[PDB]
Amino acid sequence: SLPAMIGGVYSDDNNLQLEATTQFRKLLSIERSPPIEEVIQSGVVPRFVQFLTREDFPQLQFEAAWALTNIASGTSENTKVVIDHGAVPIFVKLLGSSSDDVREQAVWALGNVAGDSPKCRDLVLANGALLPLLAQLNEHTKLSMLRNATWTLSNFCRGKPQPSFEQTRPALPALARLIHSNDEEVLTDACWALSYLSDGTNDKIQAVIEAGVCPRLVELLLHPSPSVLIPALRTVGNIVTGDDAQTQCIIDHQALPCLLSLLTQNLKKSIKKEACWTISNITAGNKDQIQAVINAGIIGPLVNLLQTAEFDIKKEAAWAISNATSGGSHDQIKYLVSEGCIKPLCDLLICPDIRIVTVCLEGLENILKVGETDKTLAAGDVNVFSQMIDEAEGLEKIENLQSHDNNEIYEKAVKILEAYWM
Amino acid sequence: SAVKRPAATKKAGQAKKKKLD
Repeated sequence: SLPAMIGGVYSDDNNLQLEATTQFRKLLSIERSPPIEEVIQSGVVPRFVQFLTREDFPQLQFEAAWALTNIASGTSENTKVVIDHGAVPIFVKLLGSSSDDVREQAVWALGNVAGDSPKCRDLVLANGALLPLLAQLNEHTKLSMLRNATWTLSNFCRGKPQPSFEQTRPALPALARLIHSNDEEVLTDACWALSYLSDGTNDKIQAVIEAGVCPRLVELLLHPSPSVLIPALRTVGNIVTGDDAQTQCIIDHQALPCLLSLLTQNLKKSIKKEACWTISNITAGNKDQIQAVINAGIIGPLVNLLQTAEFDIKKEAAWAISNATSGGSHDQIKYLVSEGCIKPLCDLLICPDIRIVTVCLEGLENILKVGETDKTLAAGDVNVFSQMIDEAEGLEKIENLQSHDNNEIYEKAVKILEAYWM
Repeated sequence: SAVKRPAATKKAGQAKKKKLD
């Protein structure tokens, strides 16, 4: 069986070559446990790479490109064999073939090489695969090509350390057009690619925003498929980690009522946790951005999550309420208190996460300054919010934080007690 | 404060895809 396939690919007869390349392809196209290792050991990989350059025989090109796609879909050691036989520059060249079938297979193959690791991803981009990949993207592009290329594009952006920004910047106009598709697969892969490009410094977020993605990304927060929603939510969340102007791009497109609906629907814990992290990066902004959070009606259900939800959700909801106390106005902080935020912030003071203790302590302190301003202005006998902290059992918790190992938590507790309980 | 916090959990699609047909 196999010594006839090797002889066929190693023969110089066009029909013998196509017959055994189809046989090798079929053997590599099997469901689970493909004999990729045995196909490599048969010494046929360099012949398939040679069969890629045969532009007078497009059927063999496609069969050889599909067999190499499946070898490149295995282990890193299998992907390296494809790289060592110089397939990467030949697949970039095959993106300019008269055959739609060869172009599509070359796109998949490069996606599989770029998918292996940041090193392999970097080799594909250094071989200039990005521009010709984007060149076969237009209004006459078939759905199968739109899906293969959008998935390859996501692999070009994928991994840590991230690719150079100048290297993935040409992708942004194409990705902004691809998120307008109604195909869930295209949407999933374009959202994944945008979640990678937006994960970083503010100069990256700025370019993502200038491509005009914010209105369509907000709409995608309401996509019924979680496959779309997960990278959509992550992209929105990465954009709002930028400056106030960058964060405003998302808020202007009614994202806050959309983010609220993710907190009130019967959704996965990981989706609610991400919505809370997103909201927290918005309450980390200016007084107008906090107002928009208040206006959307998020504070109420956020305070309930801060009190009743699973620890990972409570963590993000803690950062969201505390951020609002940090940048917020006097009357906004008071609105947070009237929505019942003091008790749940107090209850997380004995929490084993020192970061969360510090966040809730800062939130309670910010609230205390406001309560003090009300006392001074009205010549009152007591700080109303210091009474509420004591009623919520928060006072005894702050007094106990004087025994905490952490200096920052200790020094905070002492500073709070000296300024409000002497 | 307040400070903007980047994502601390790794979220990504499928690295490789095998062509079955």
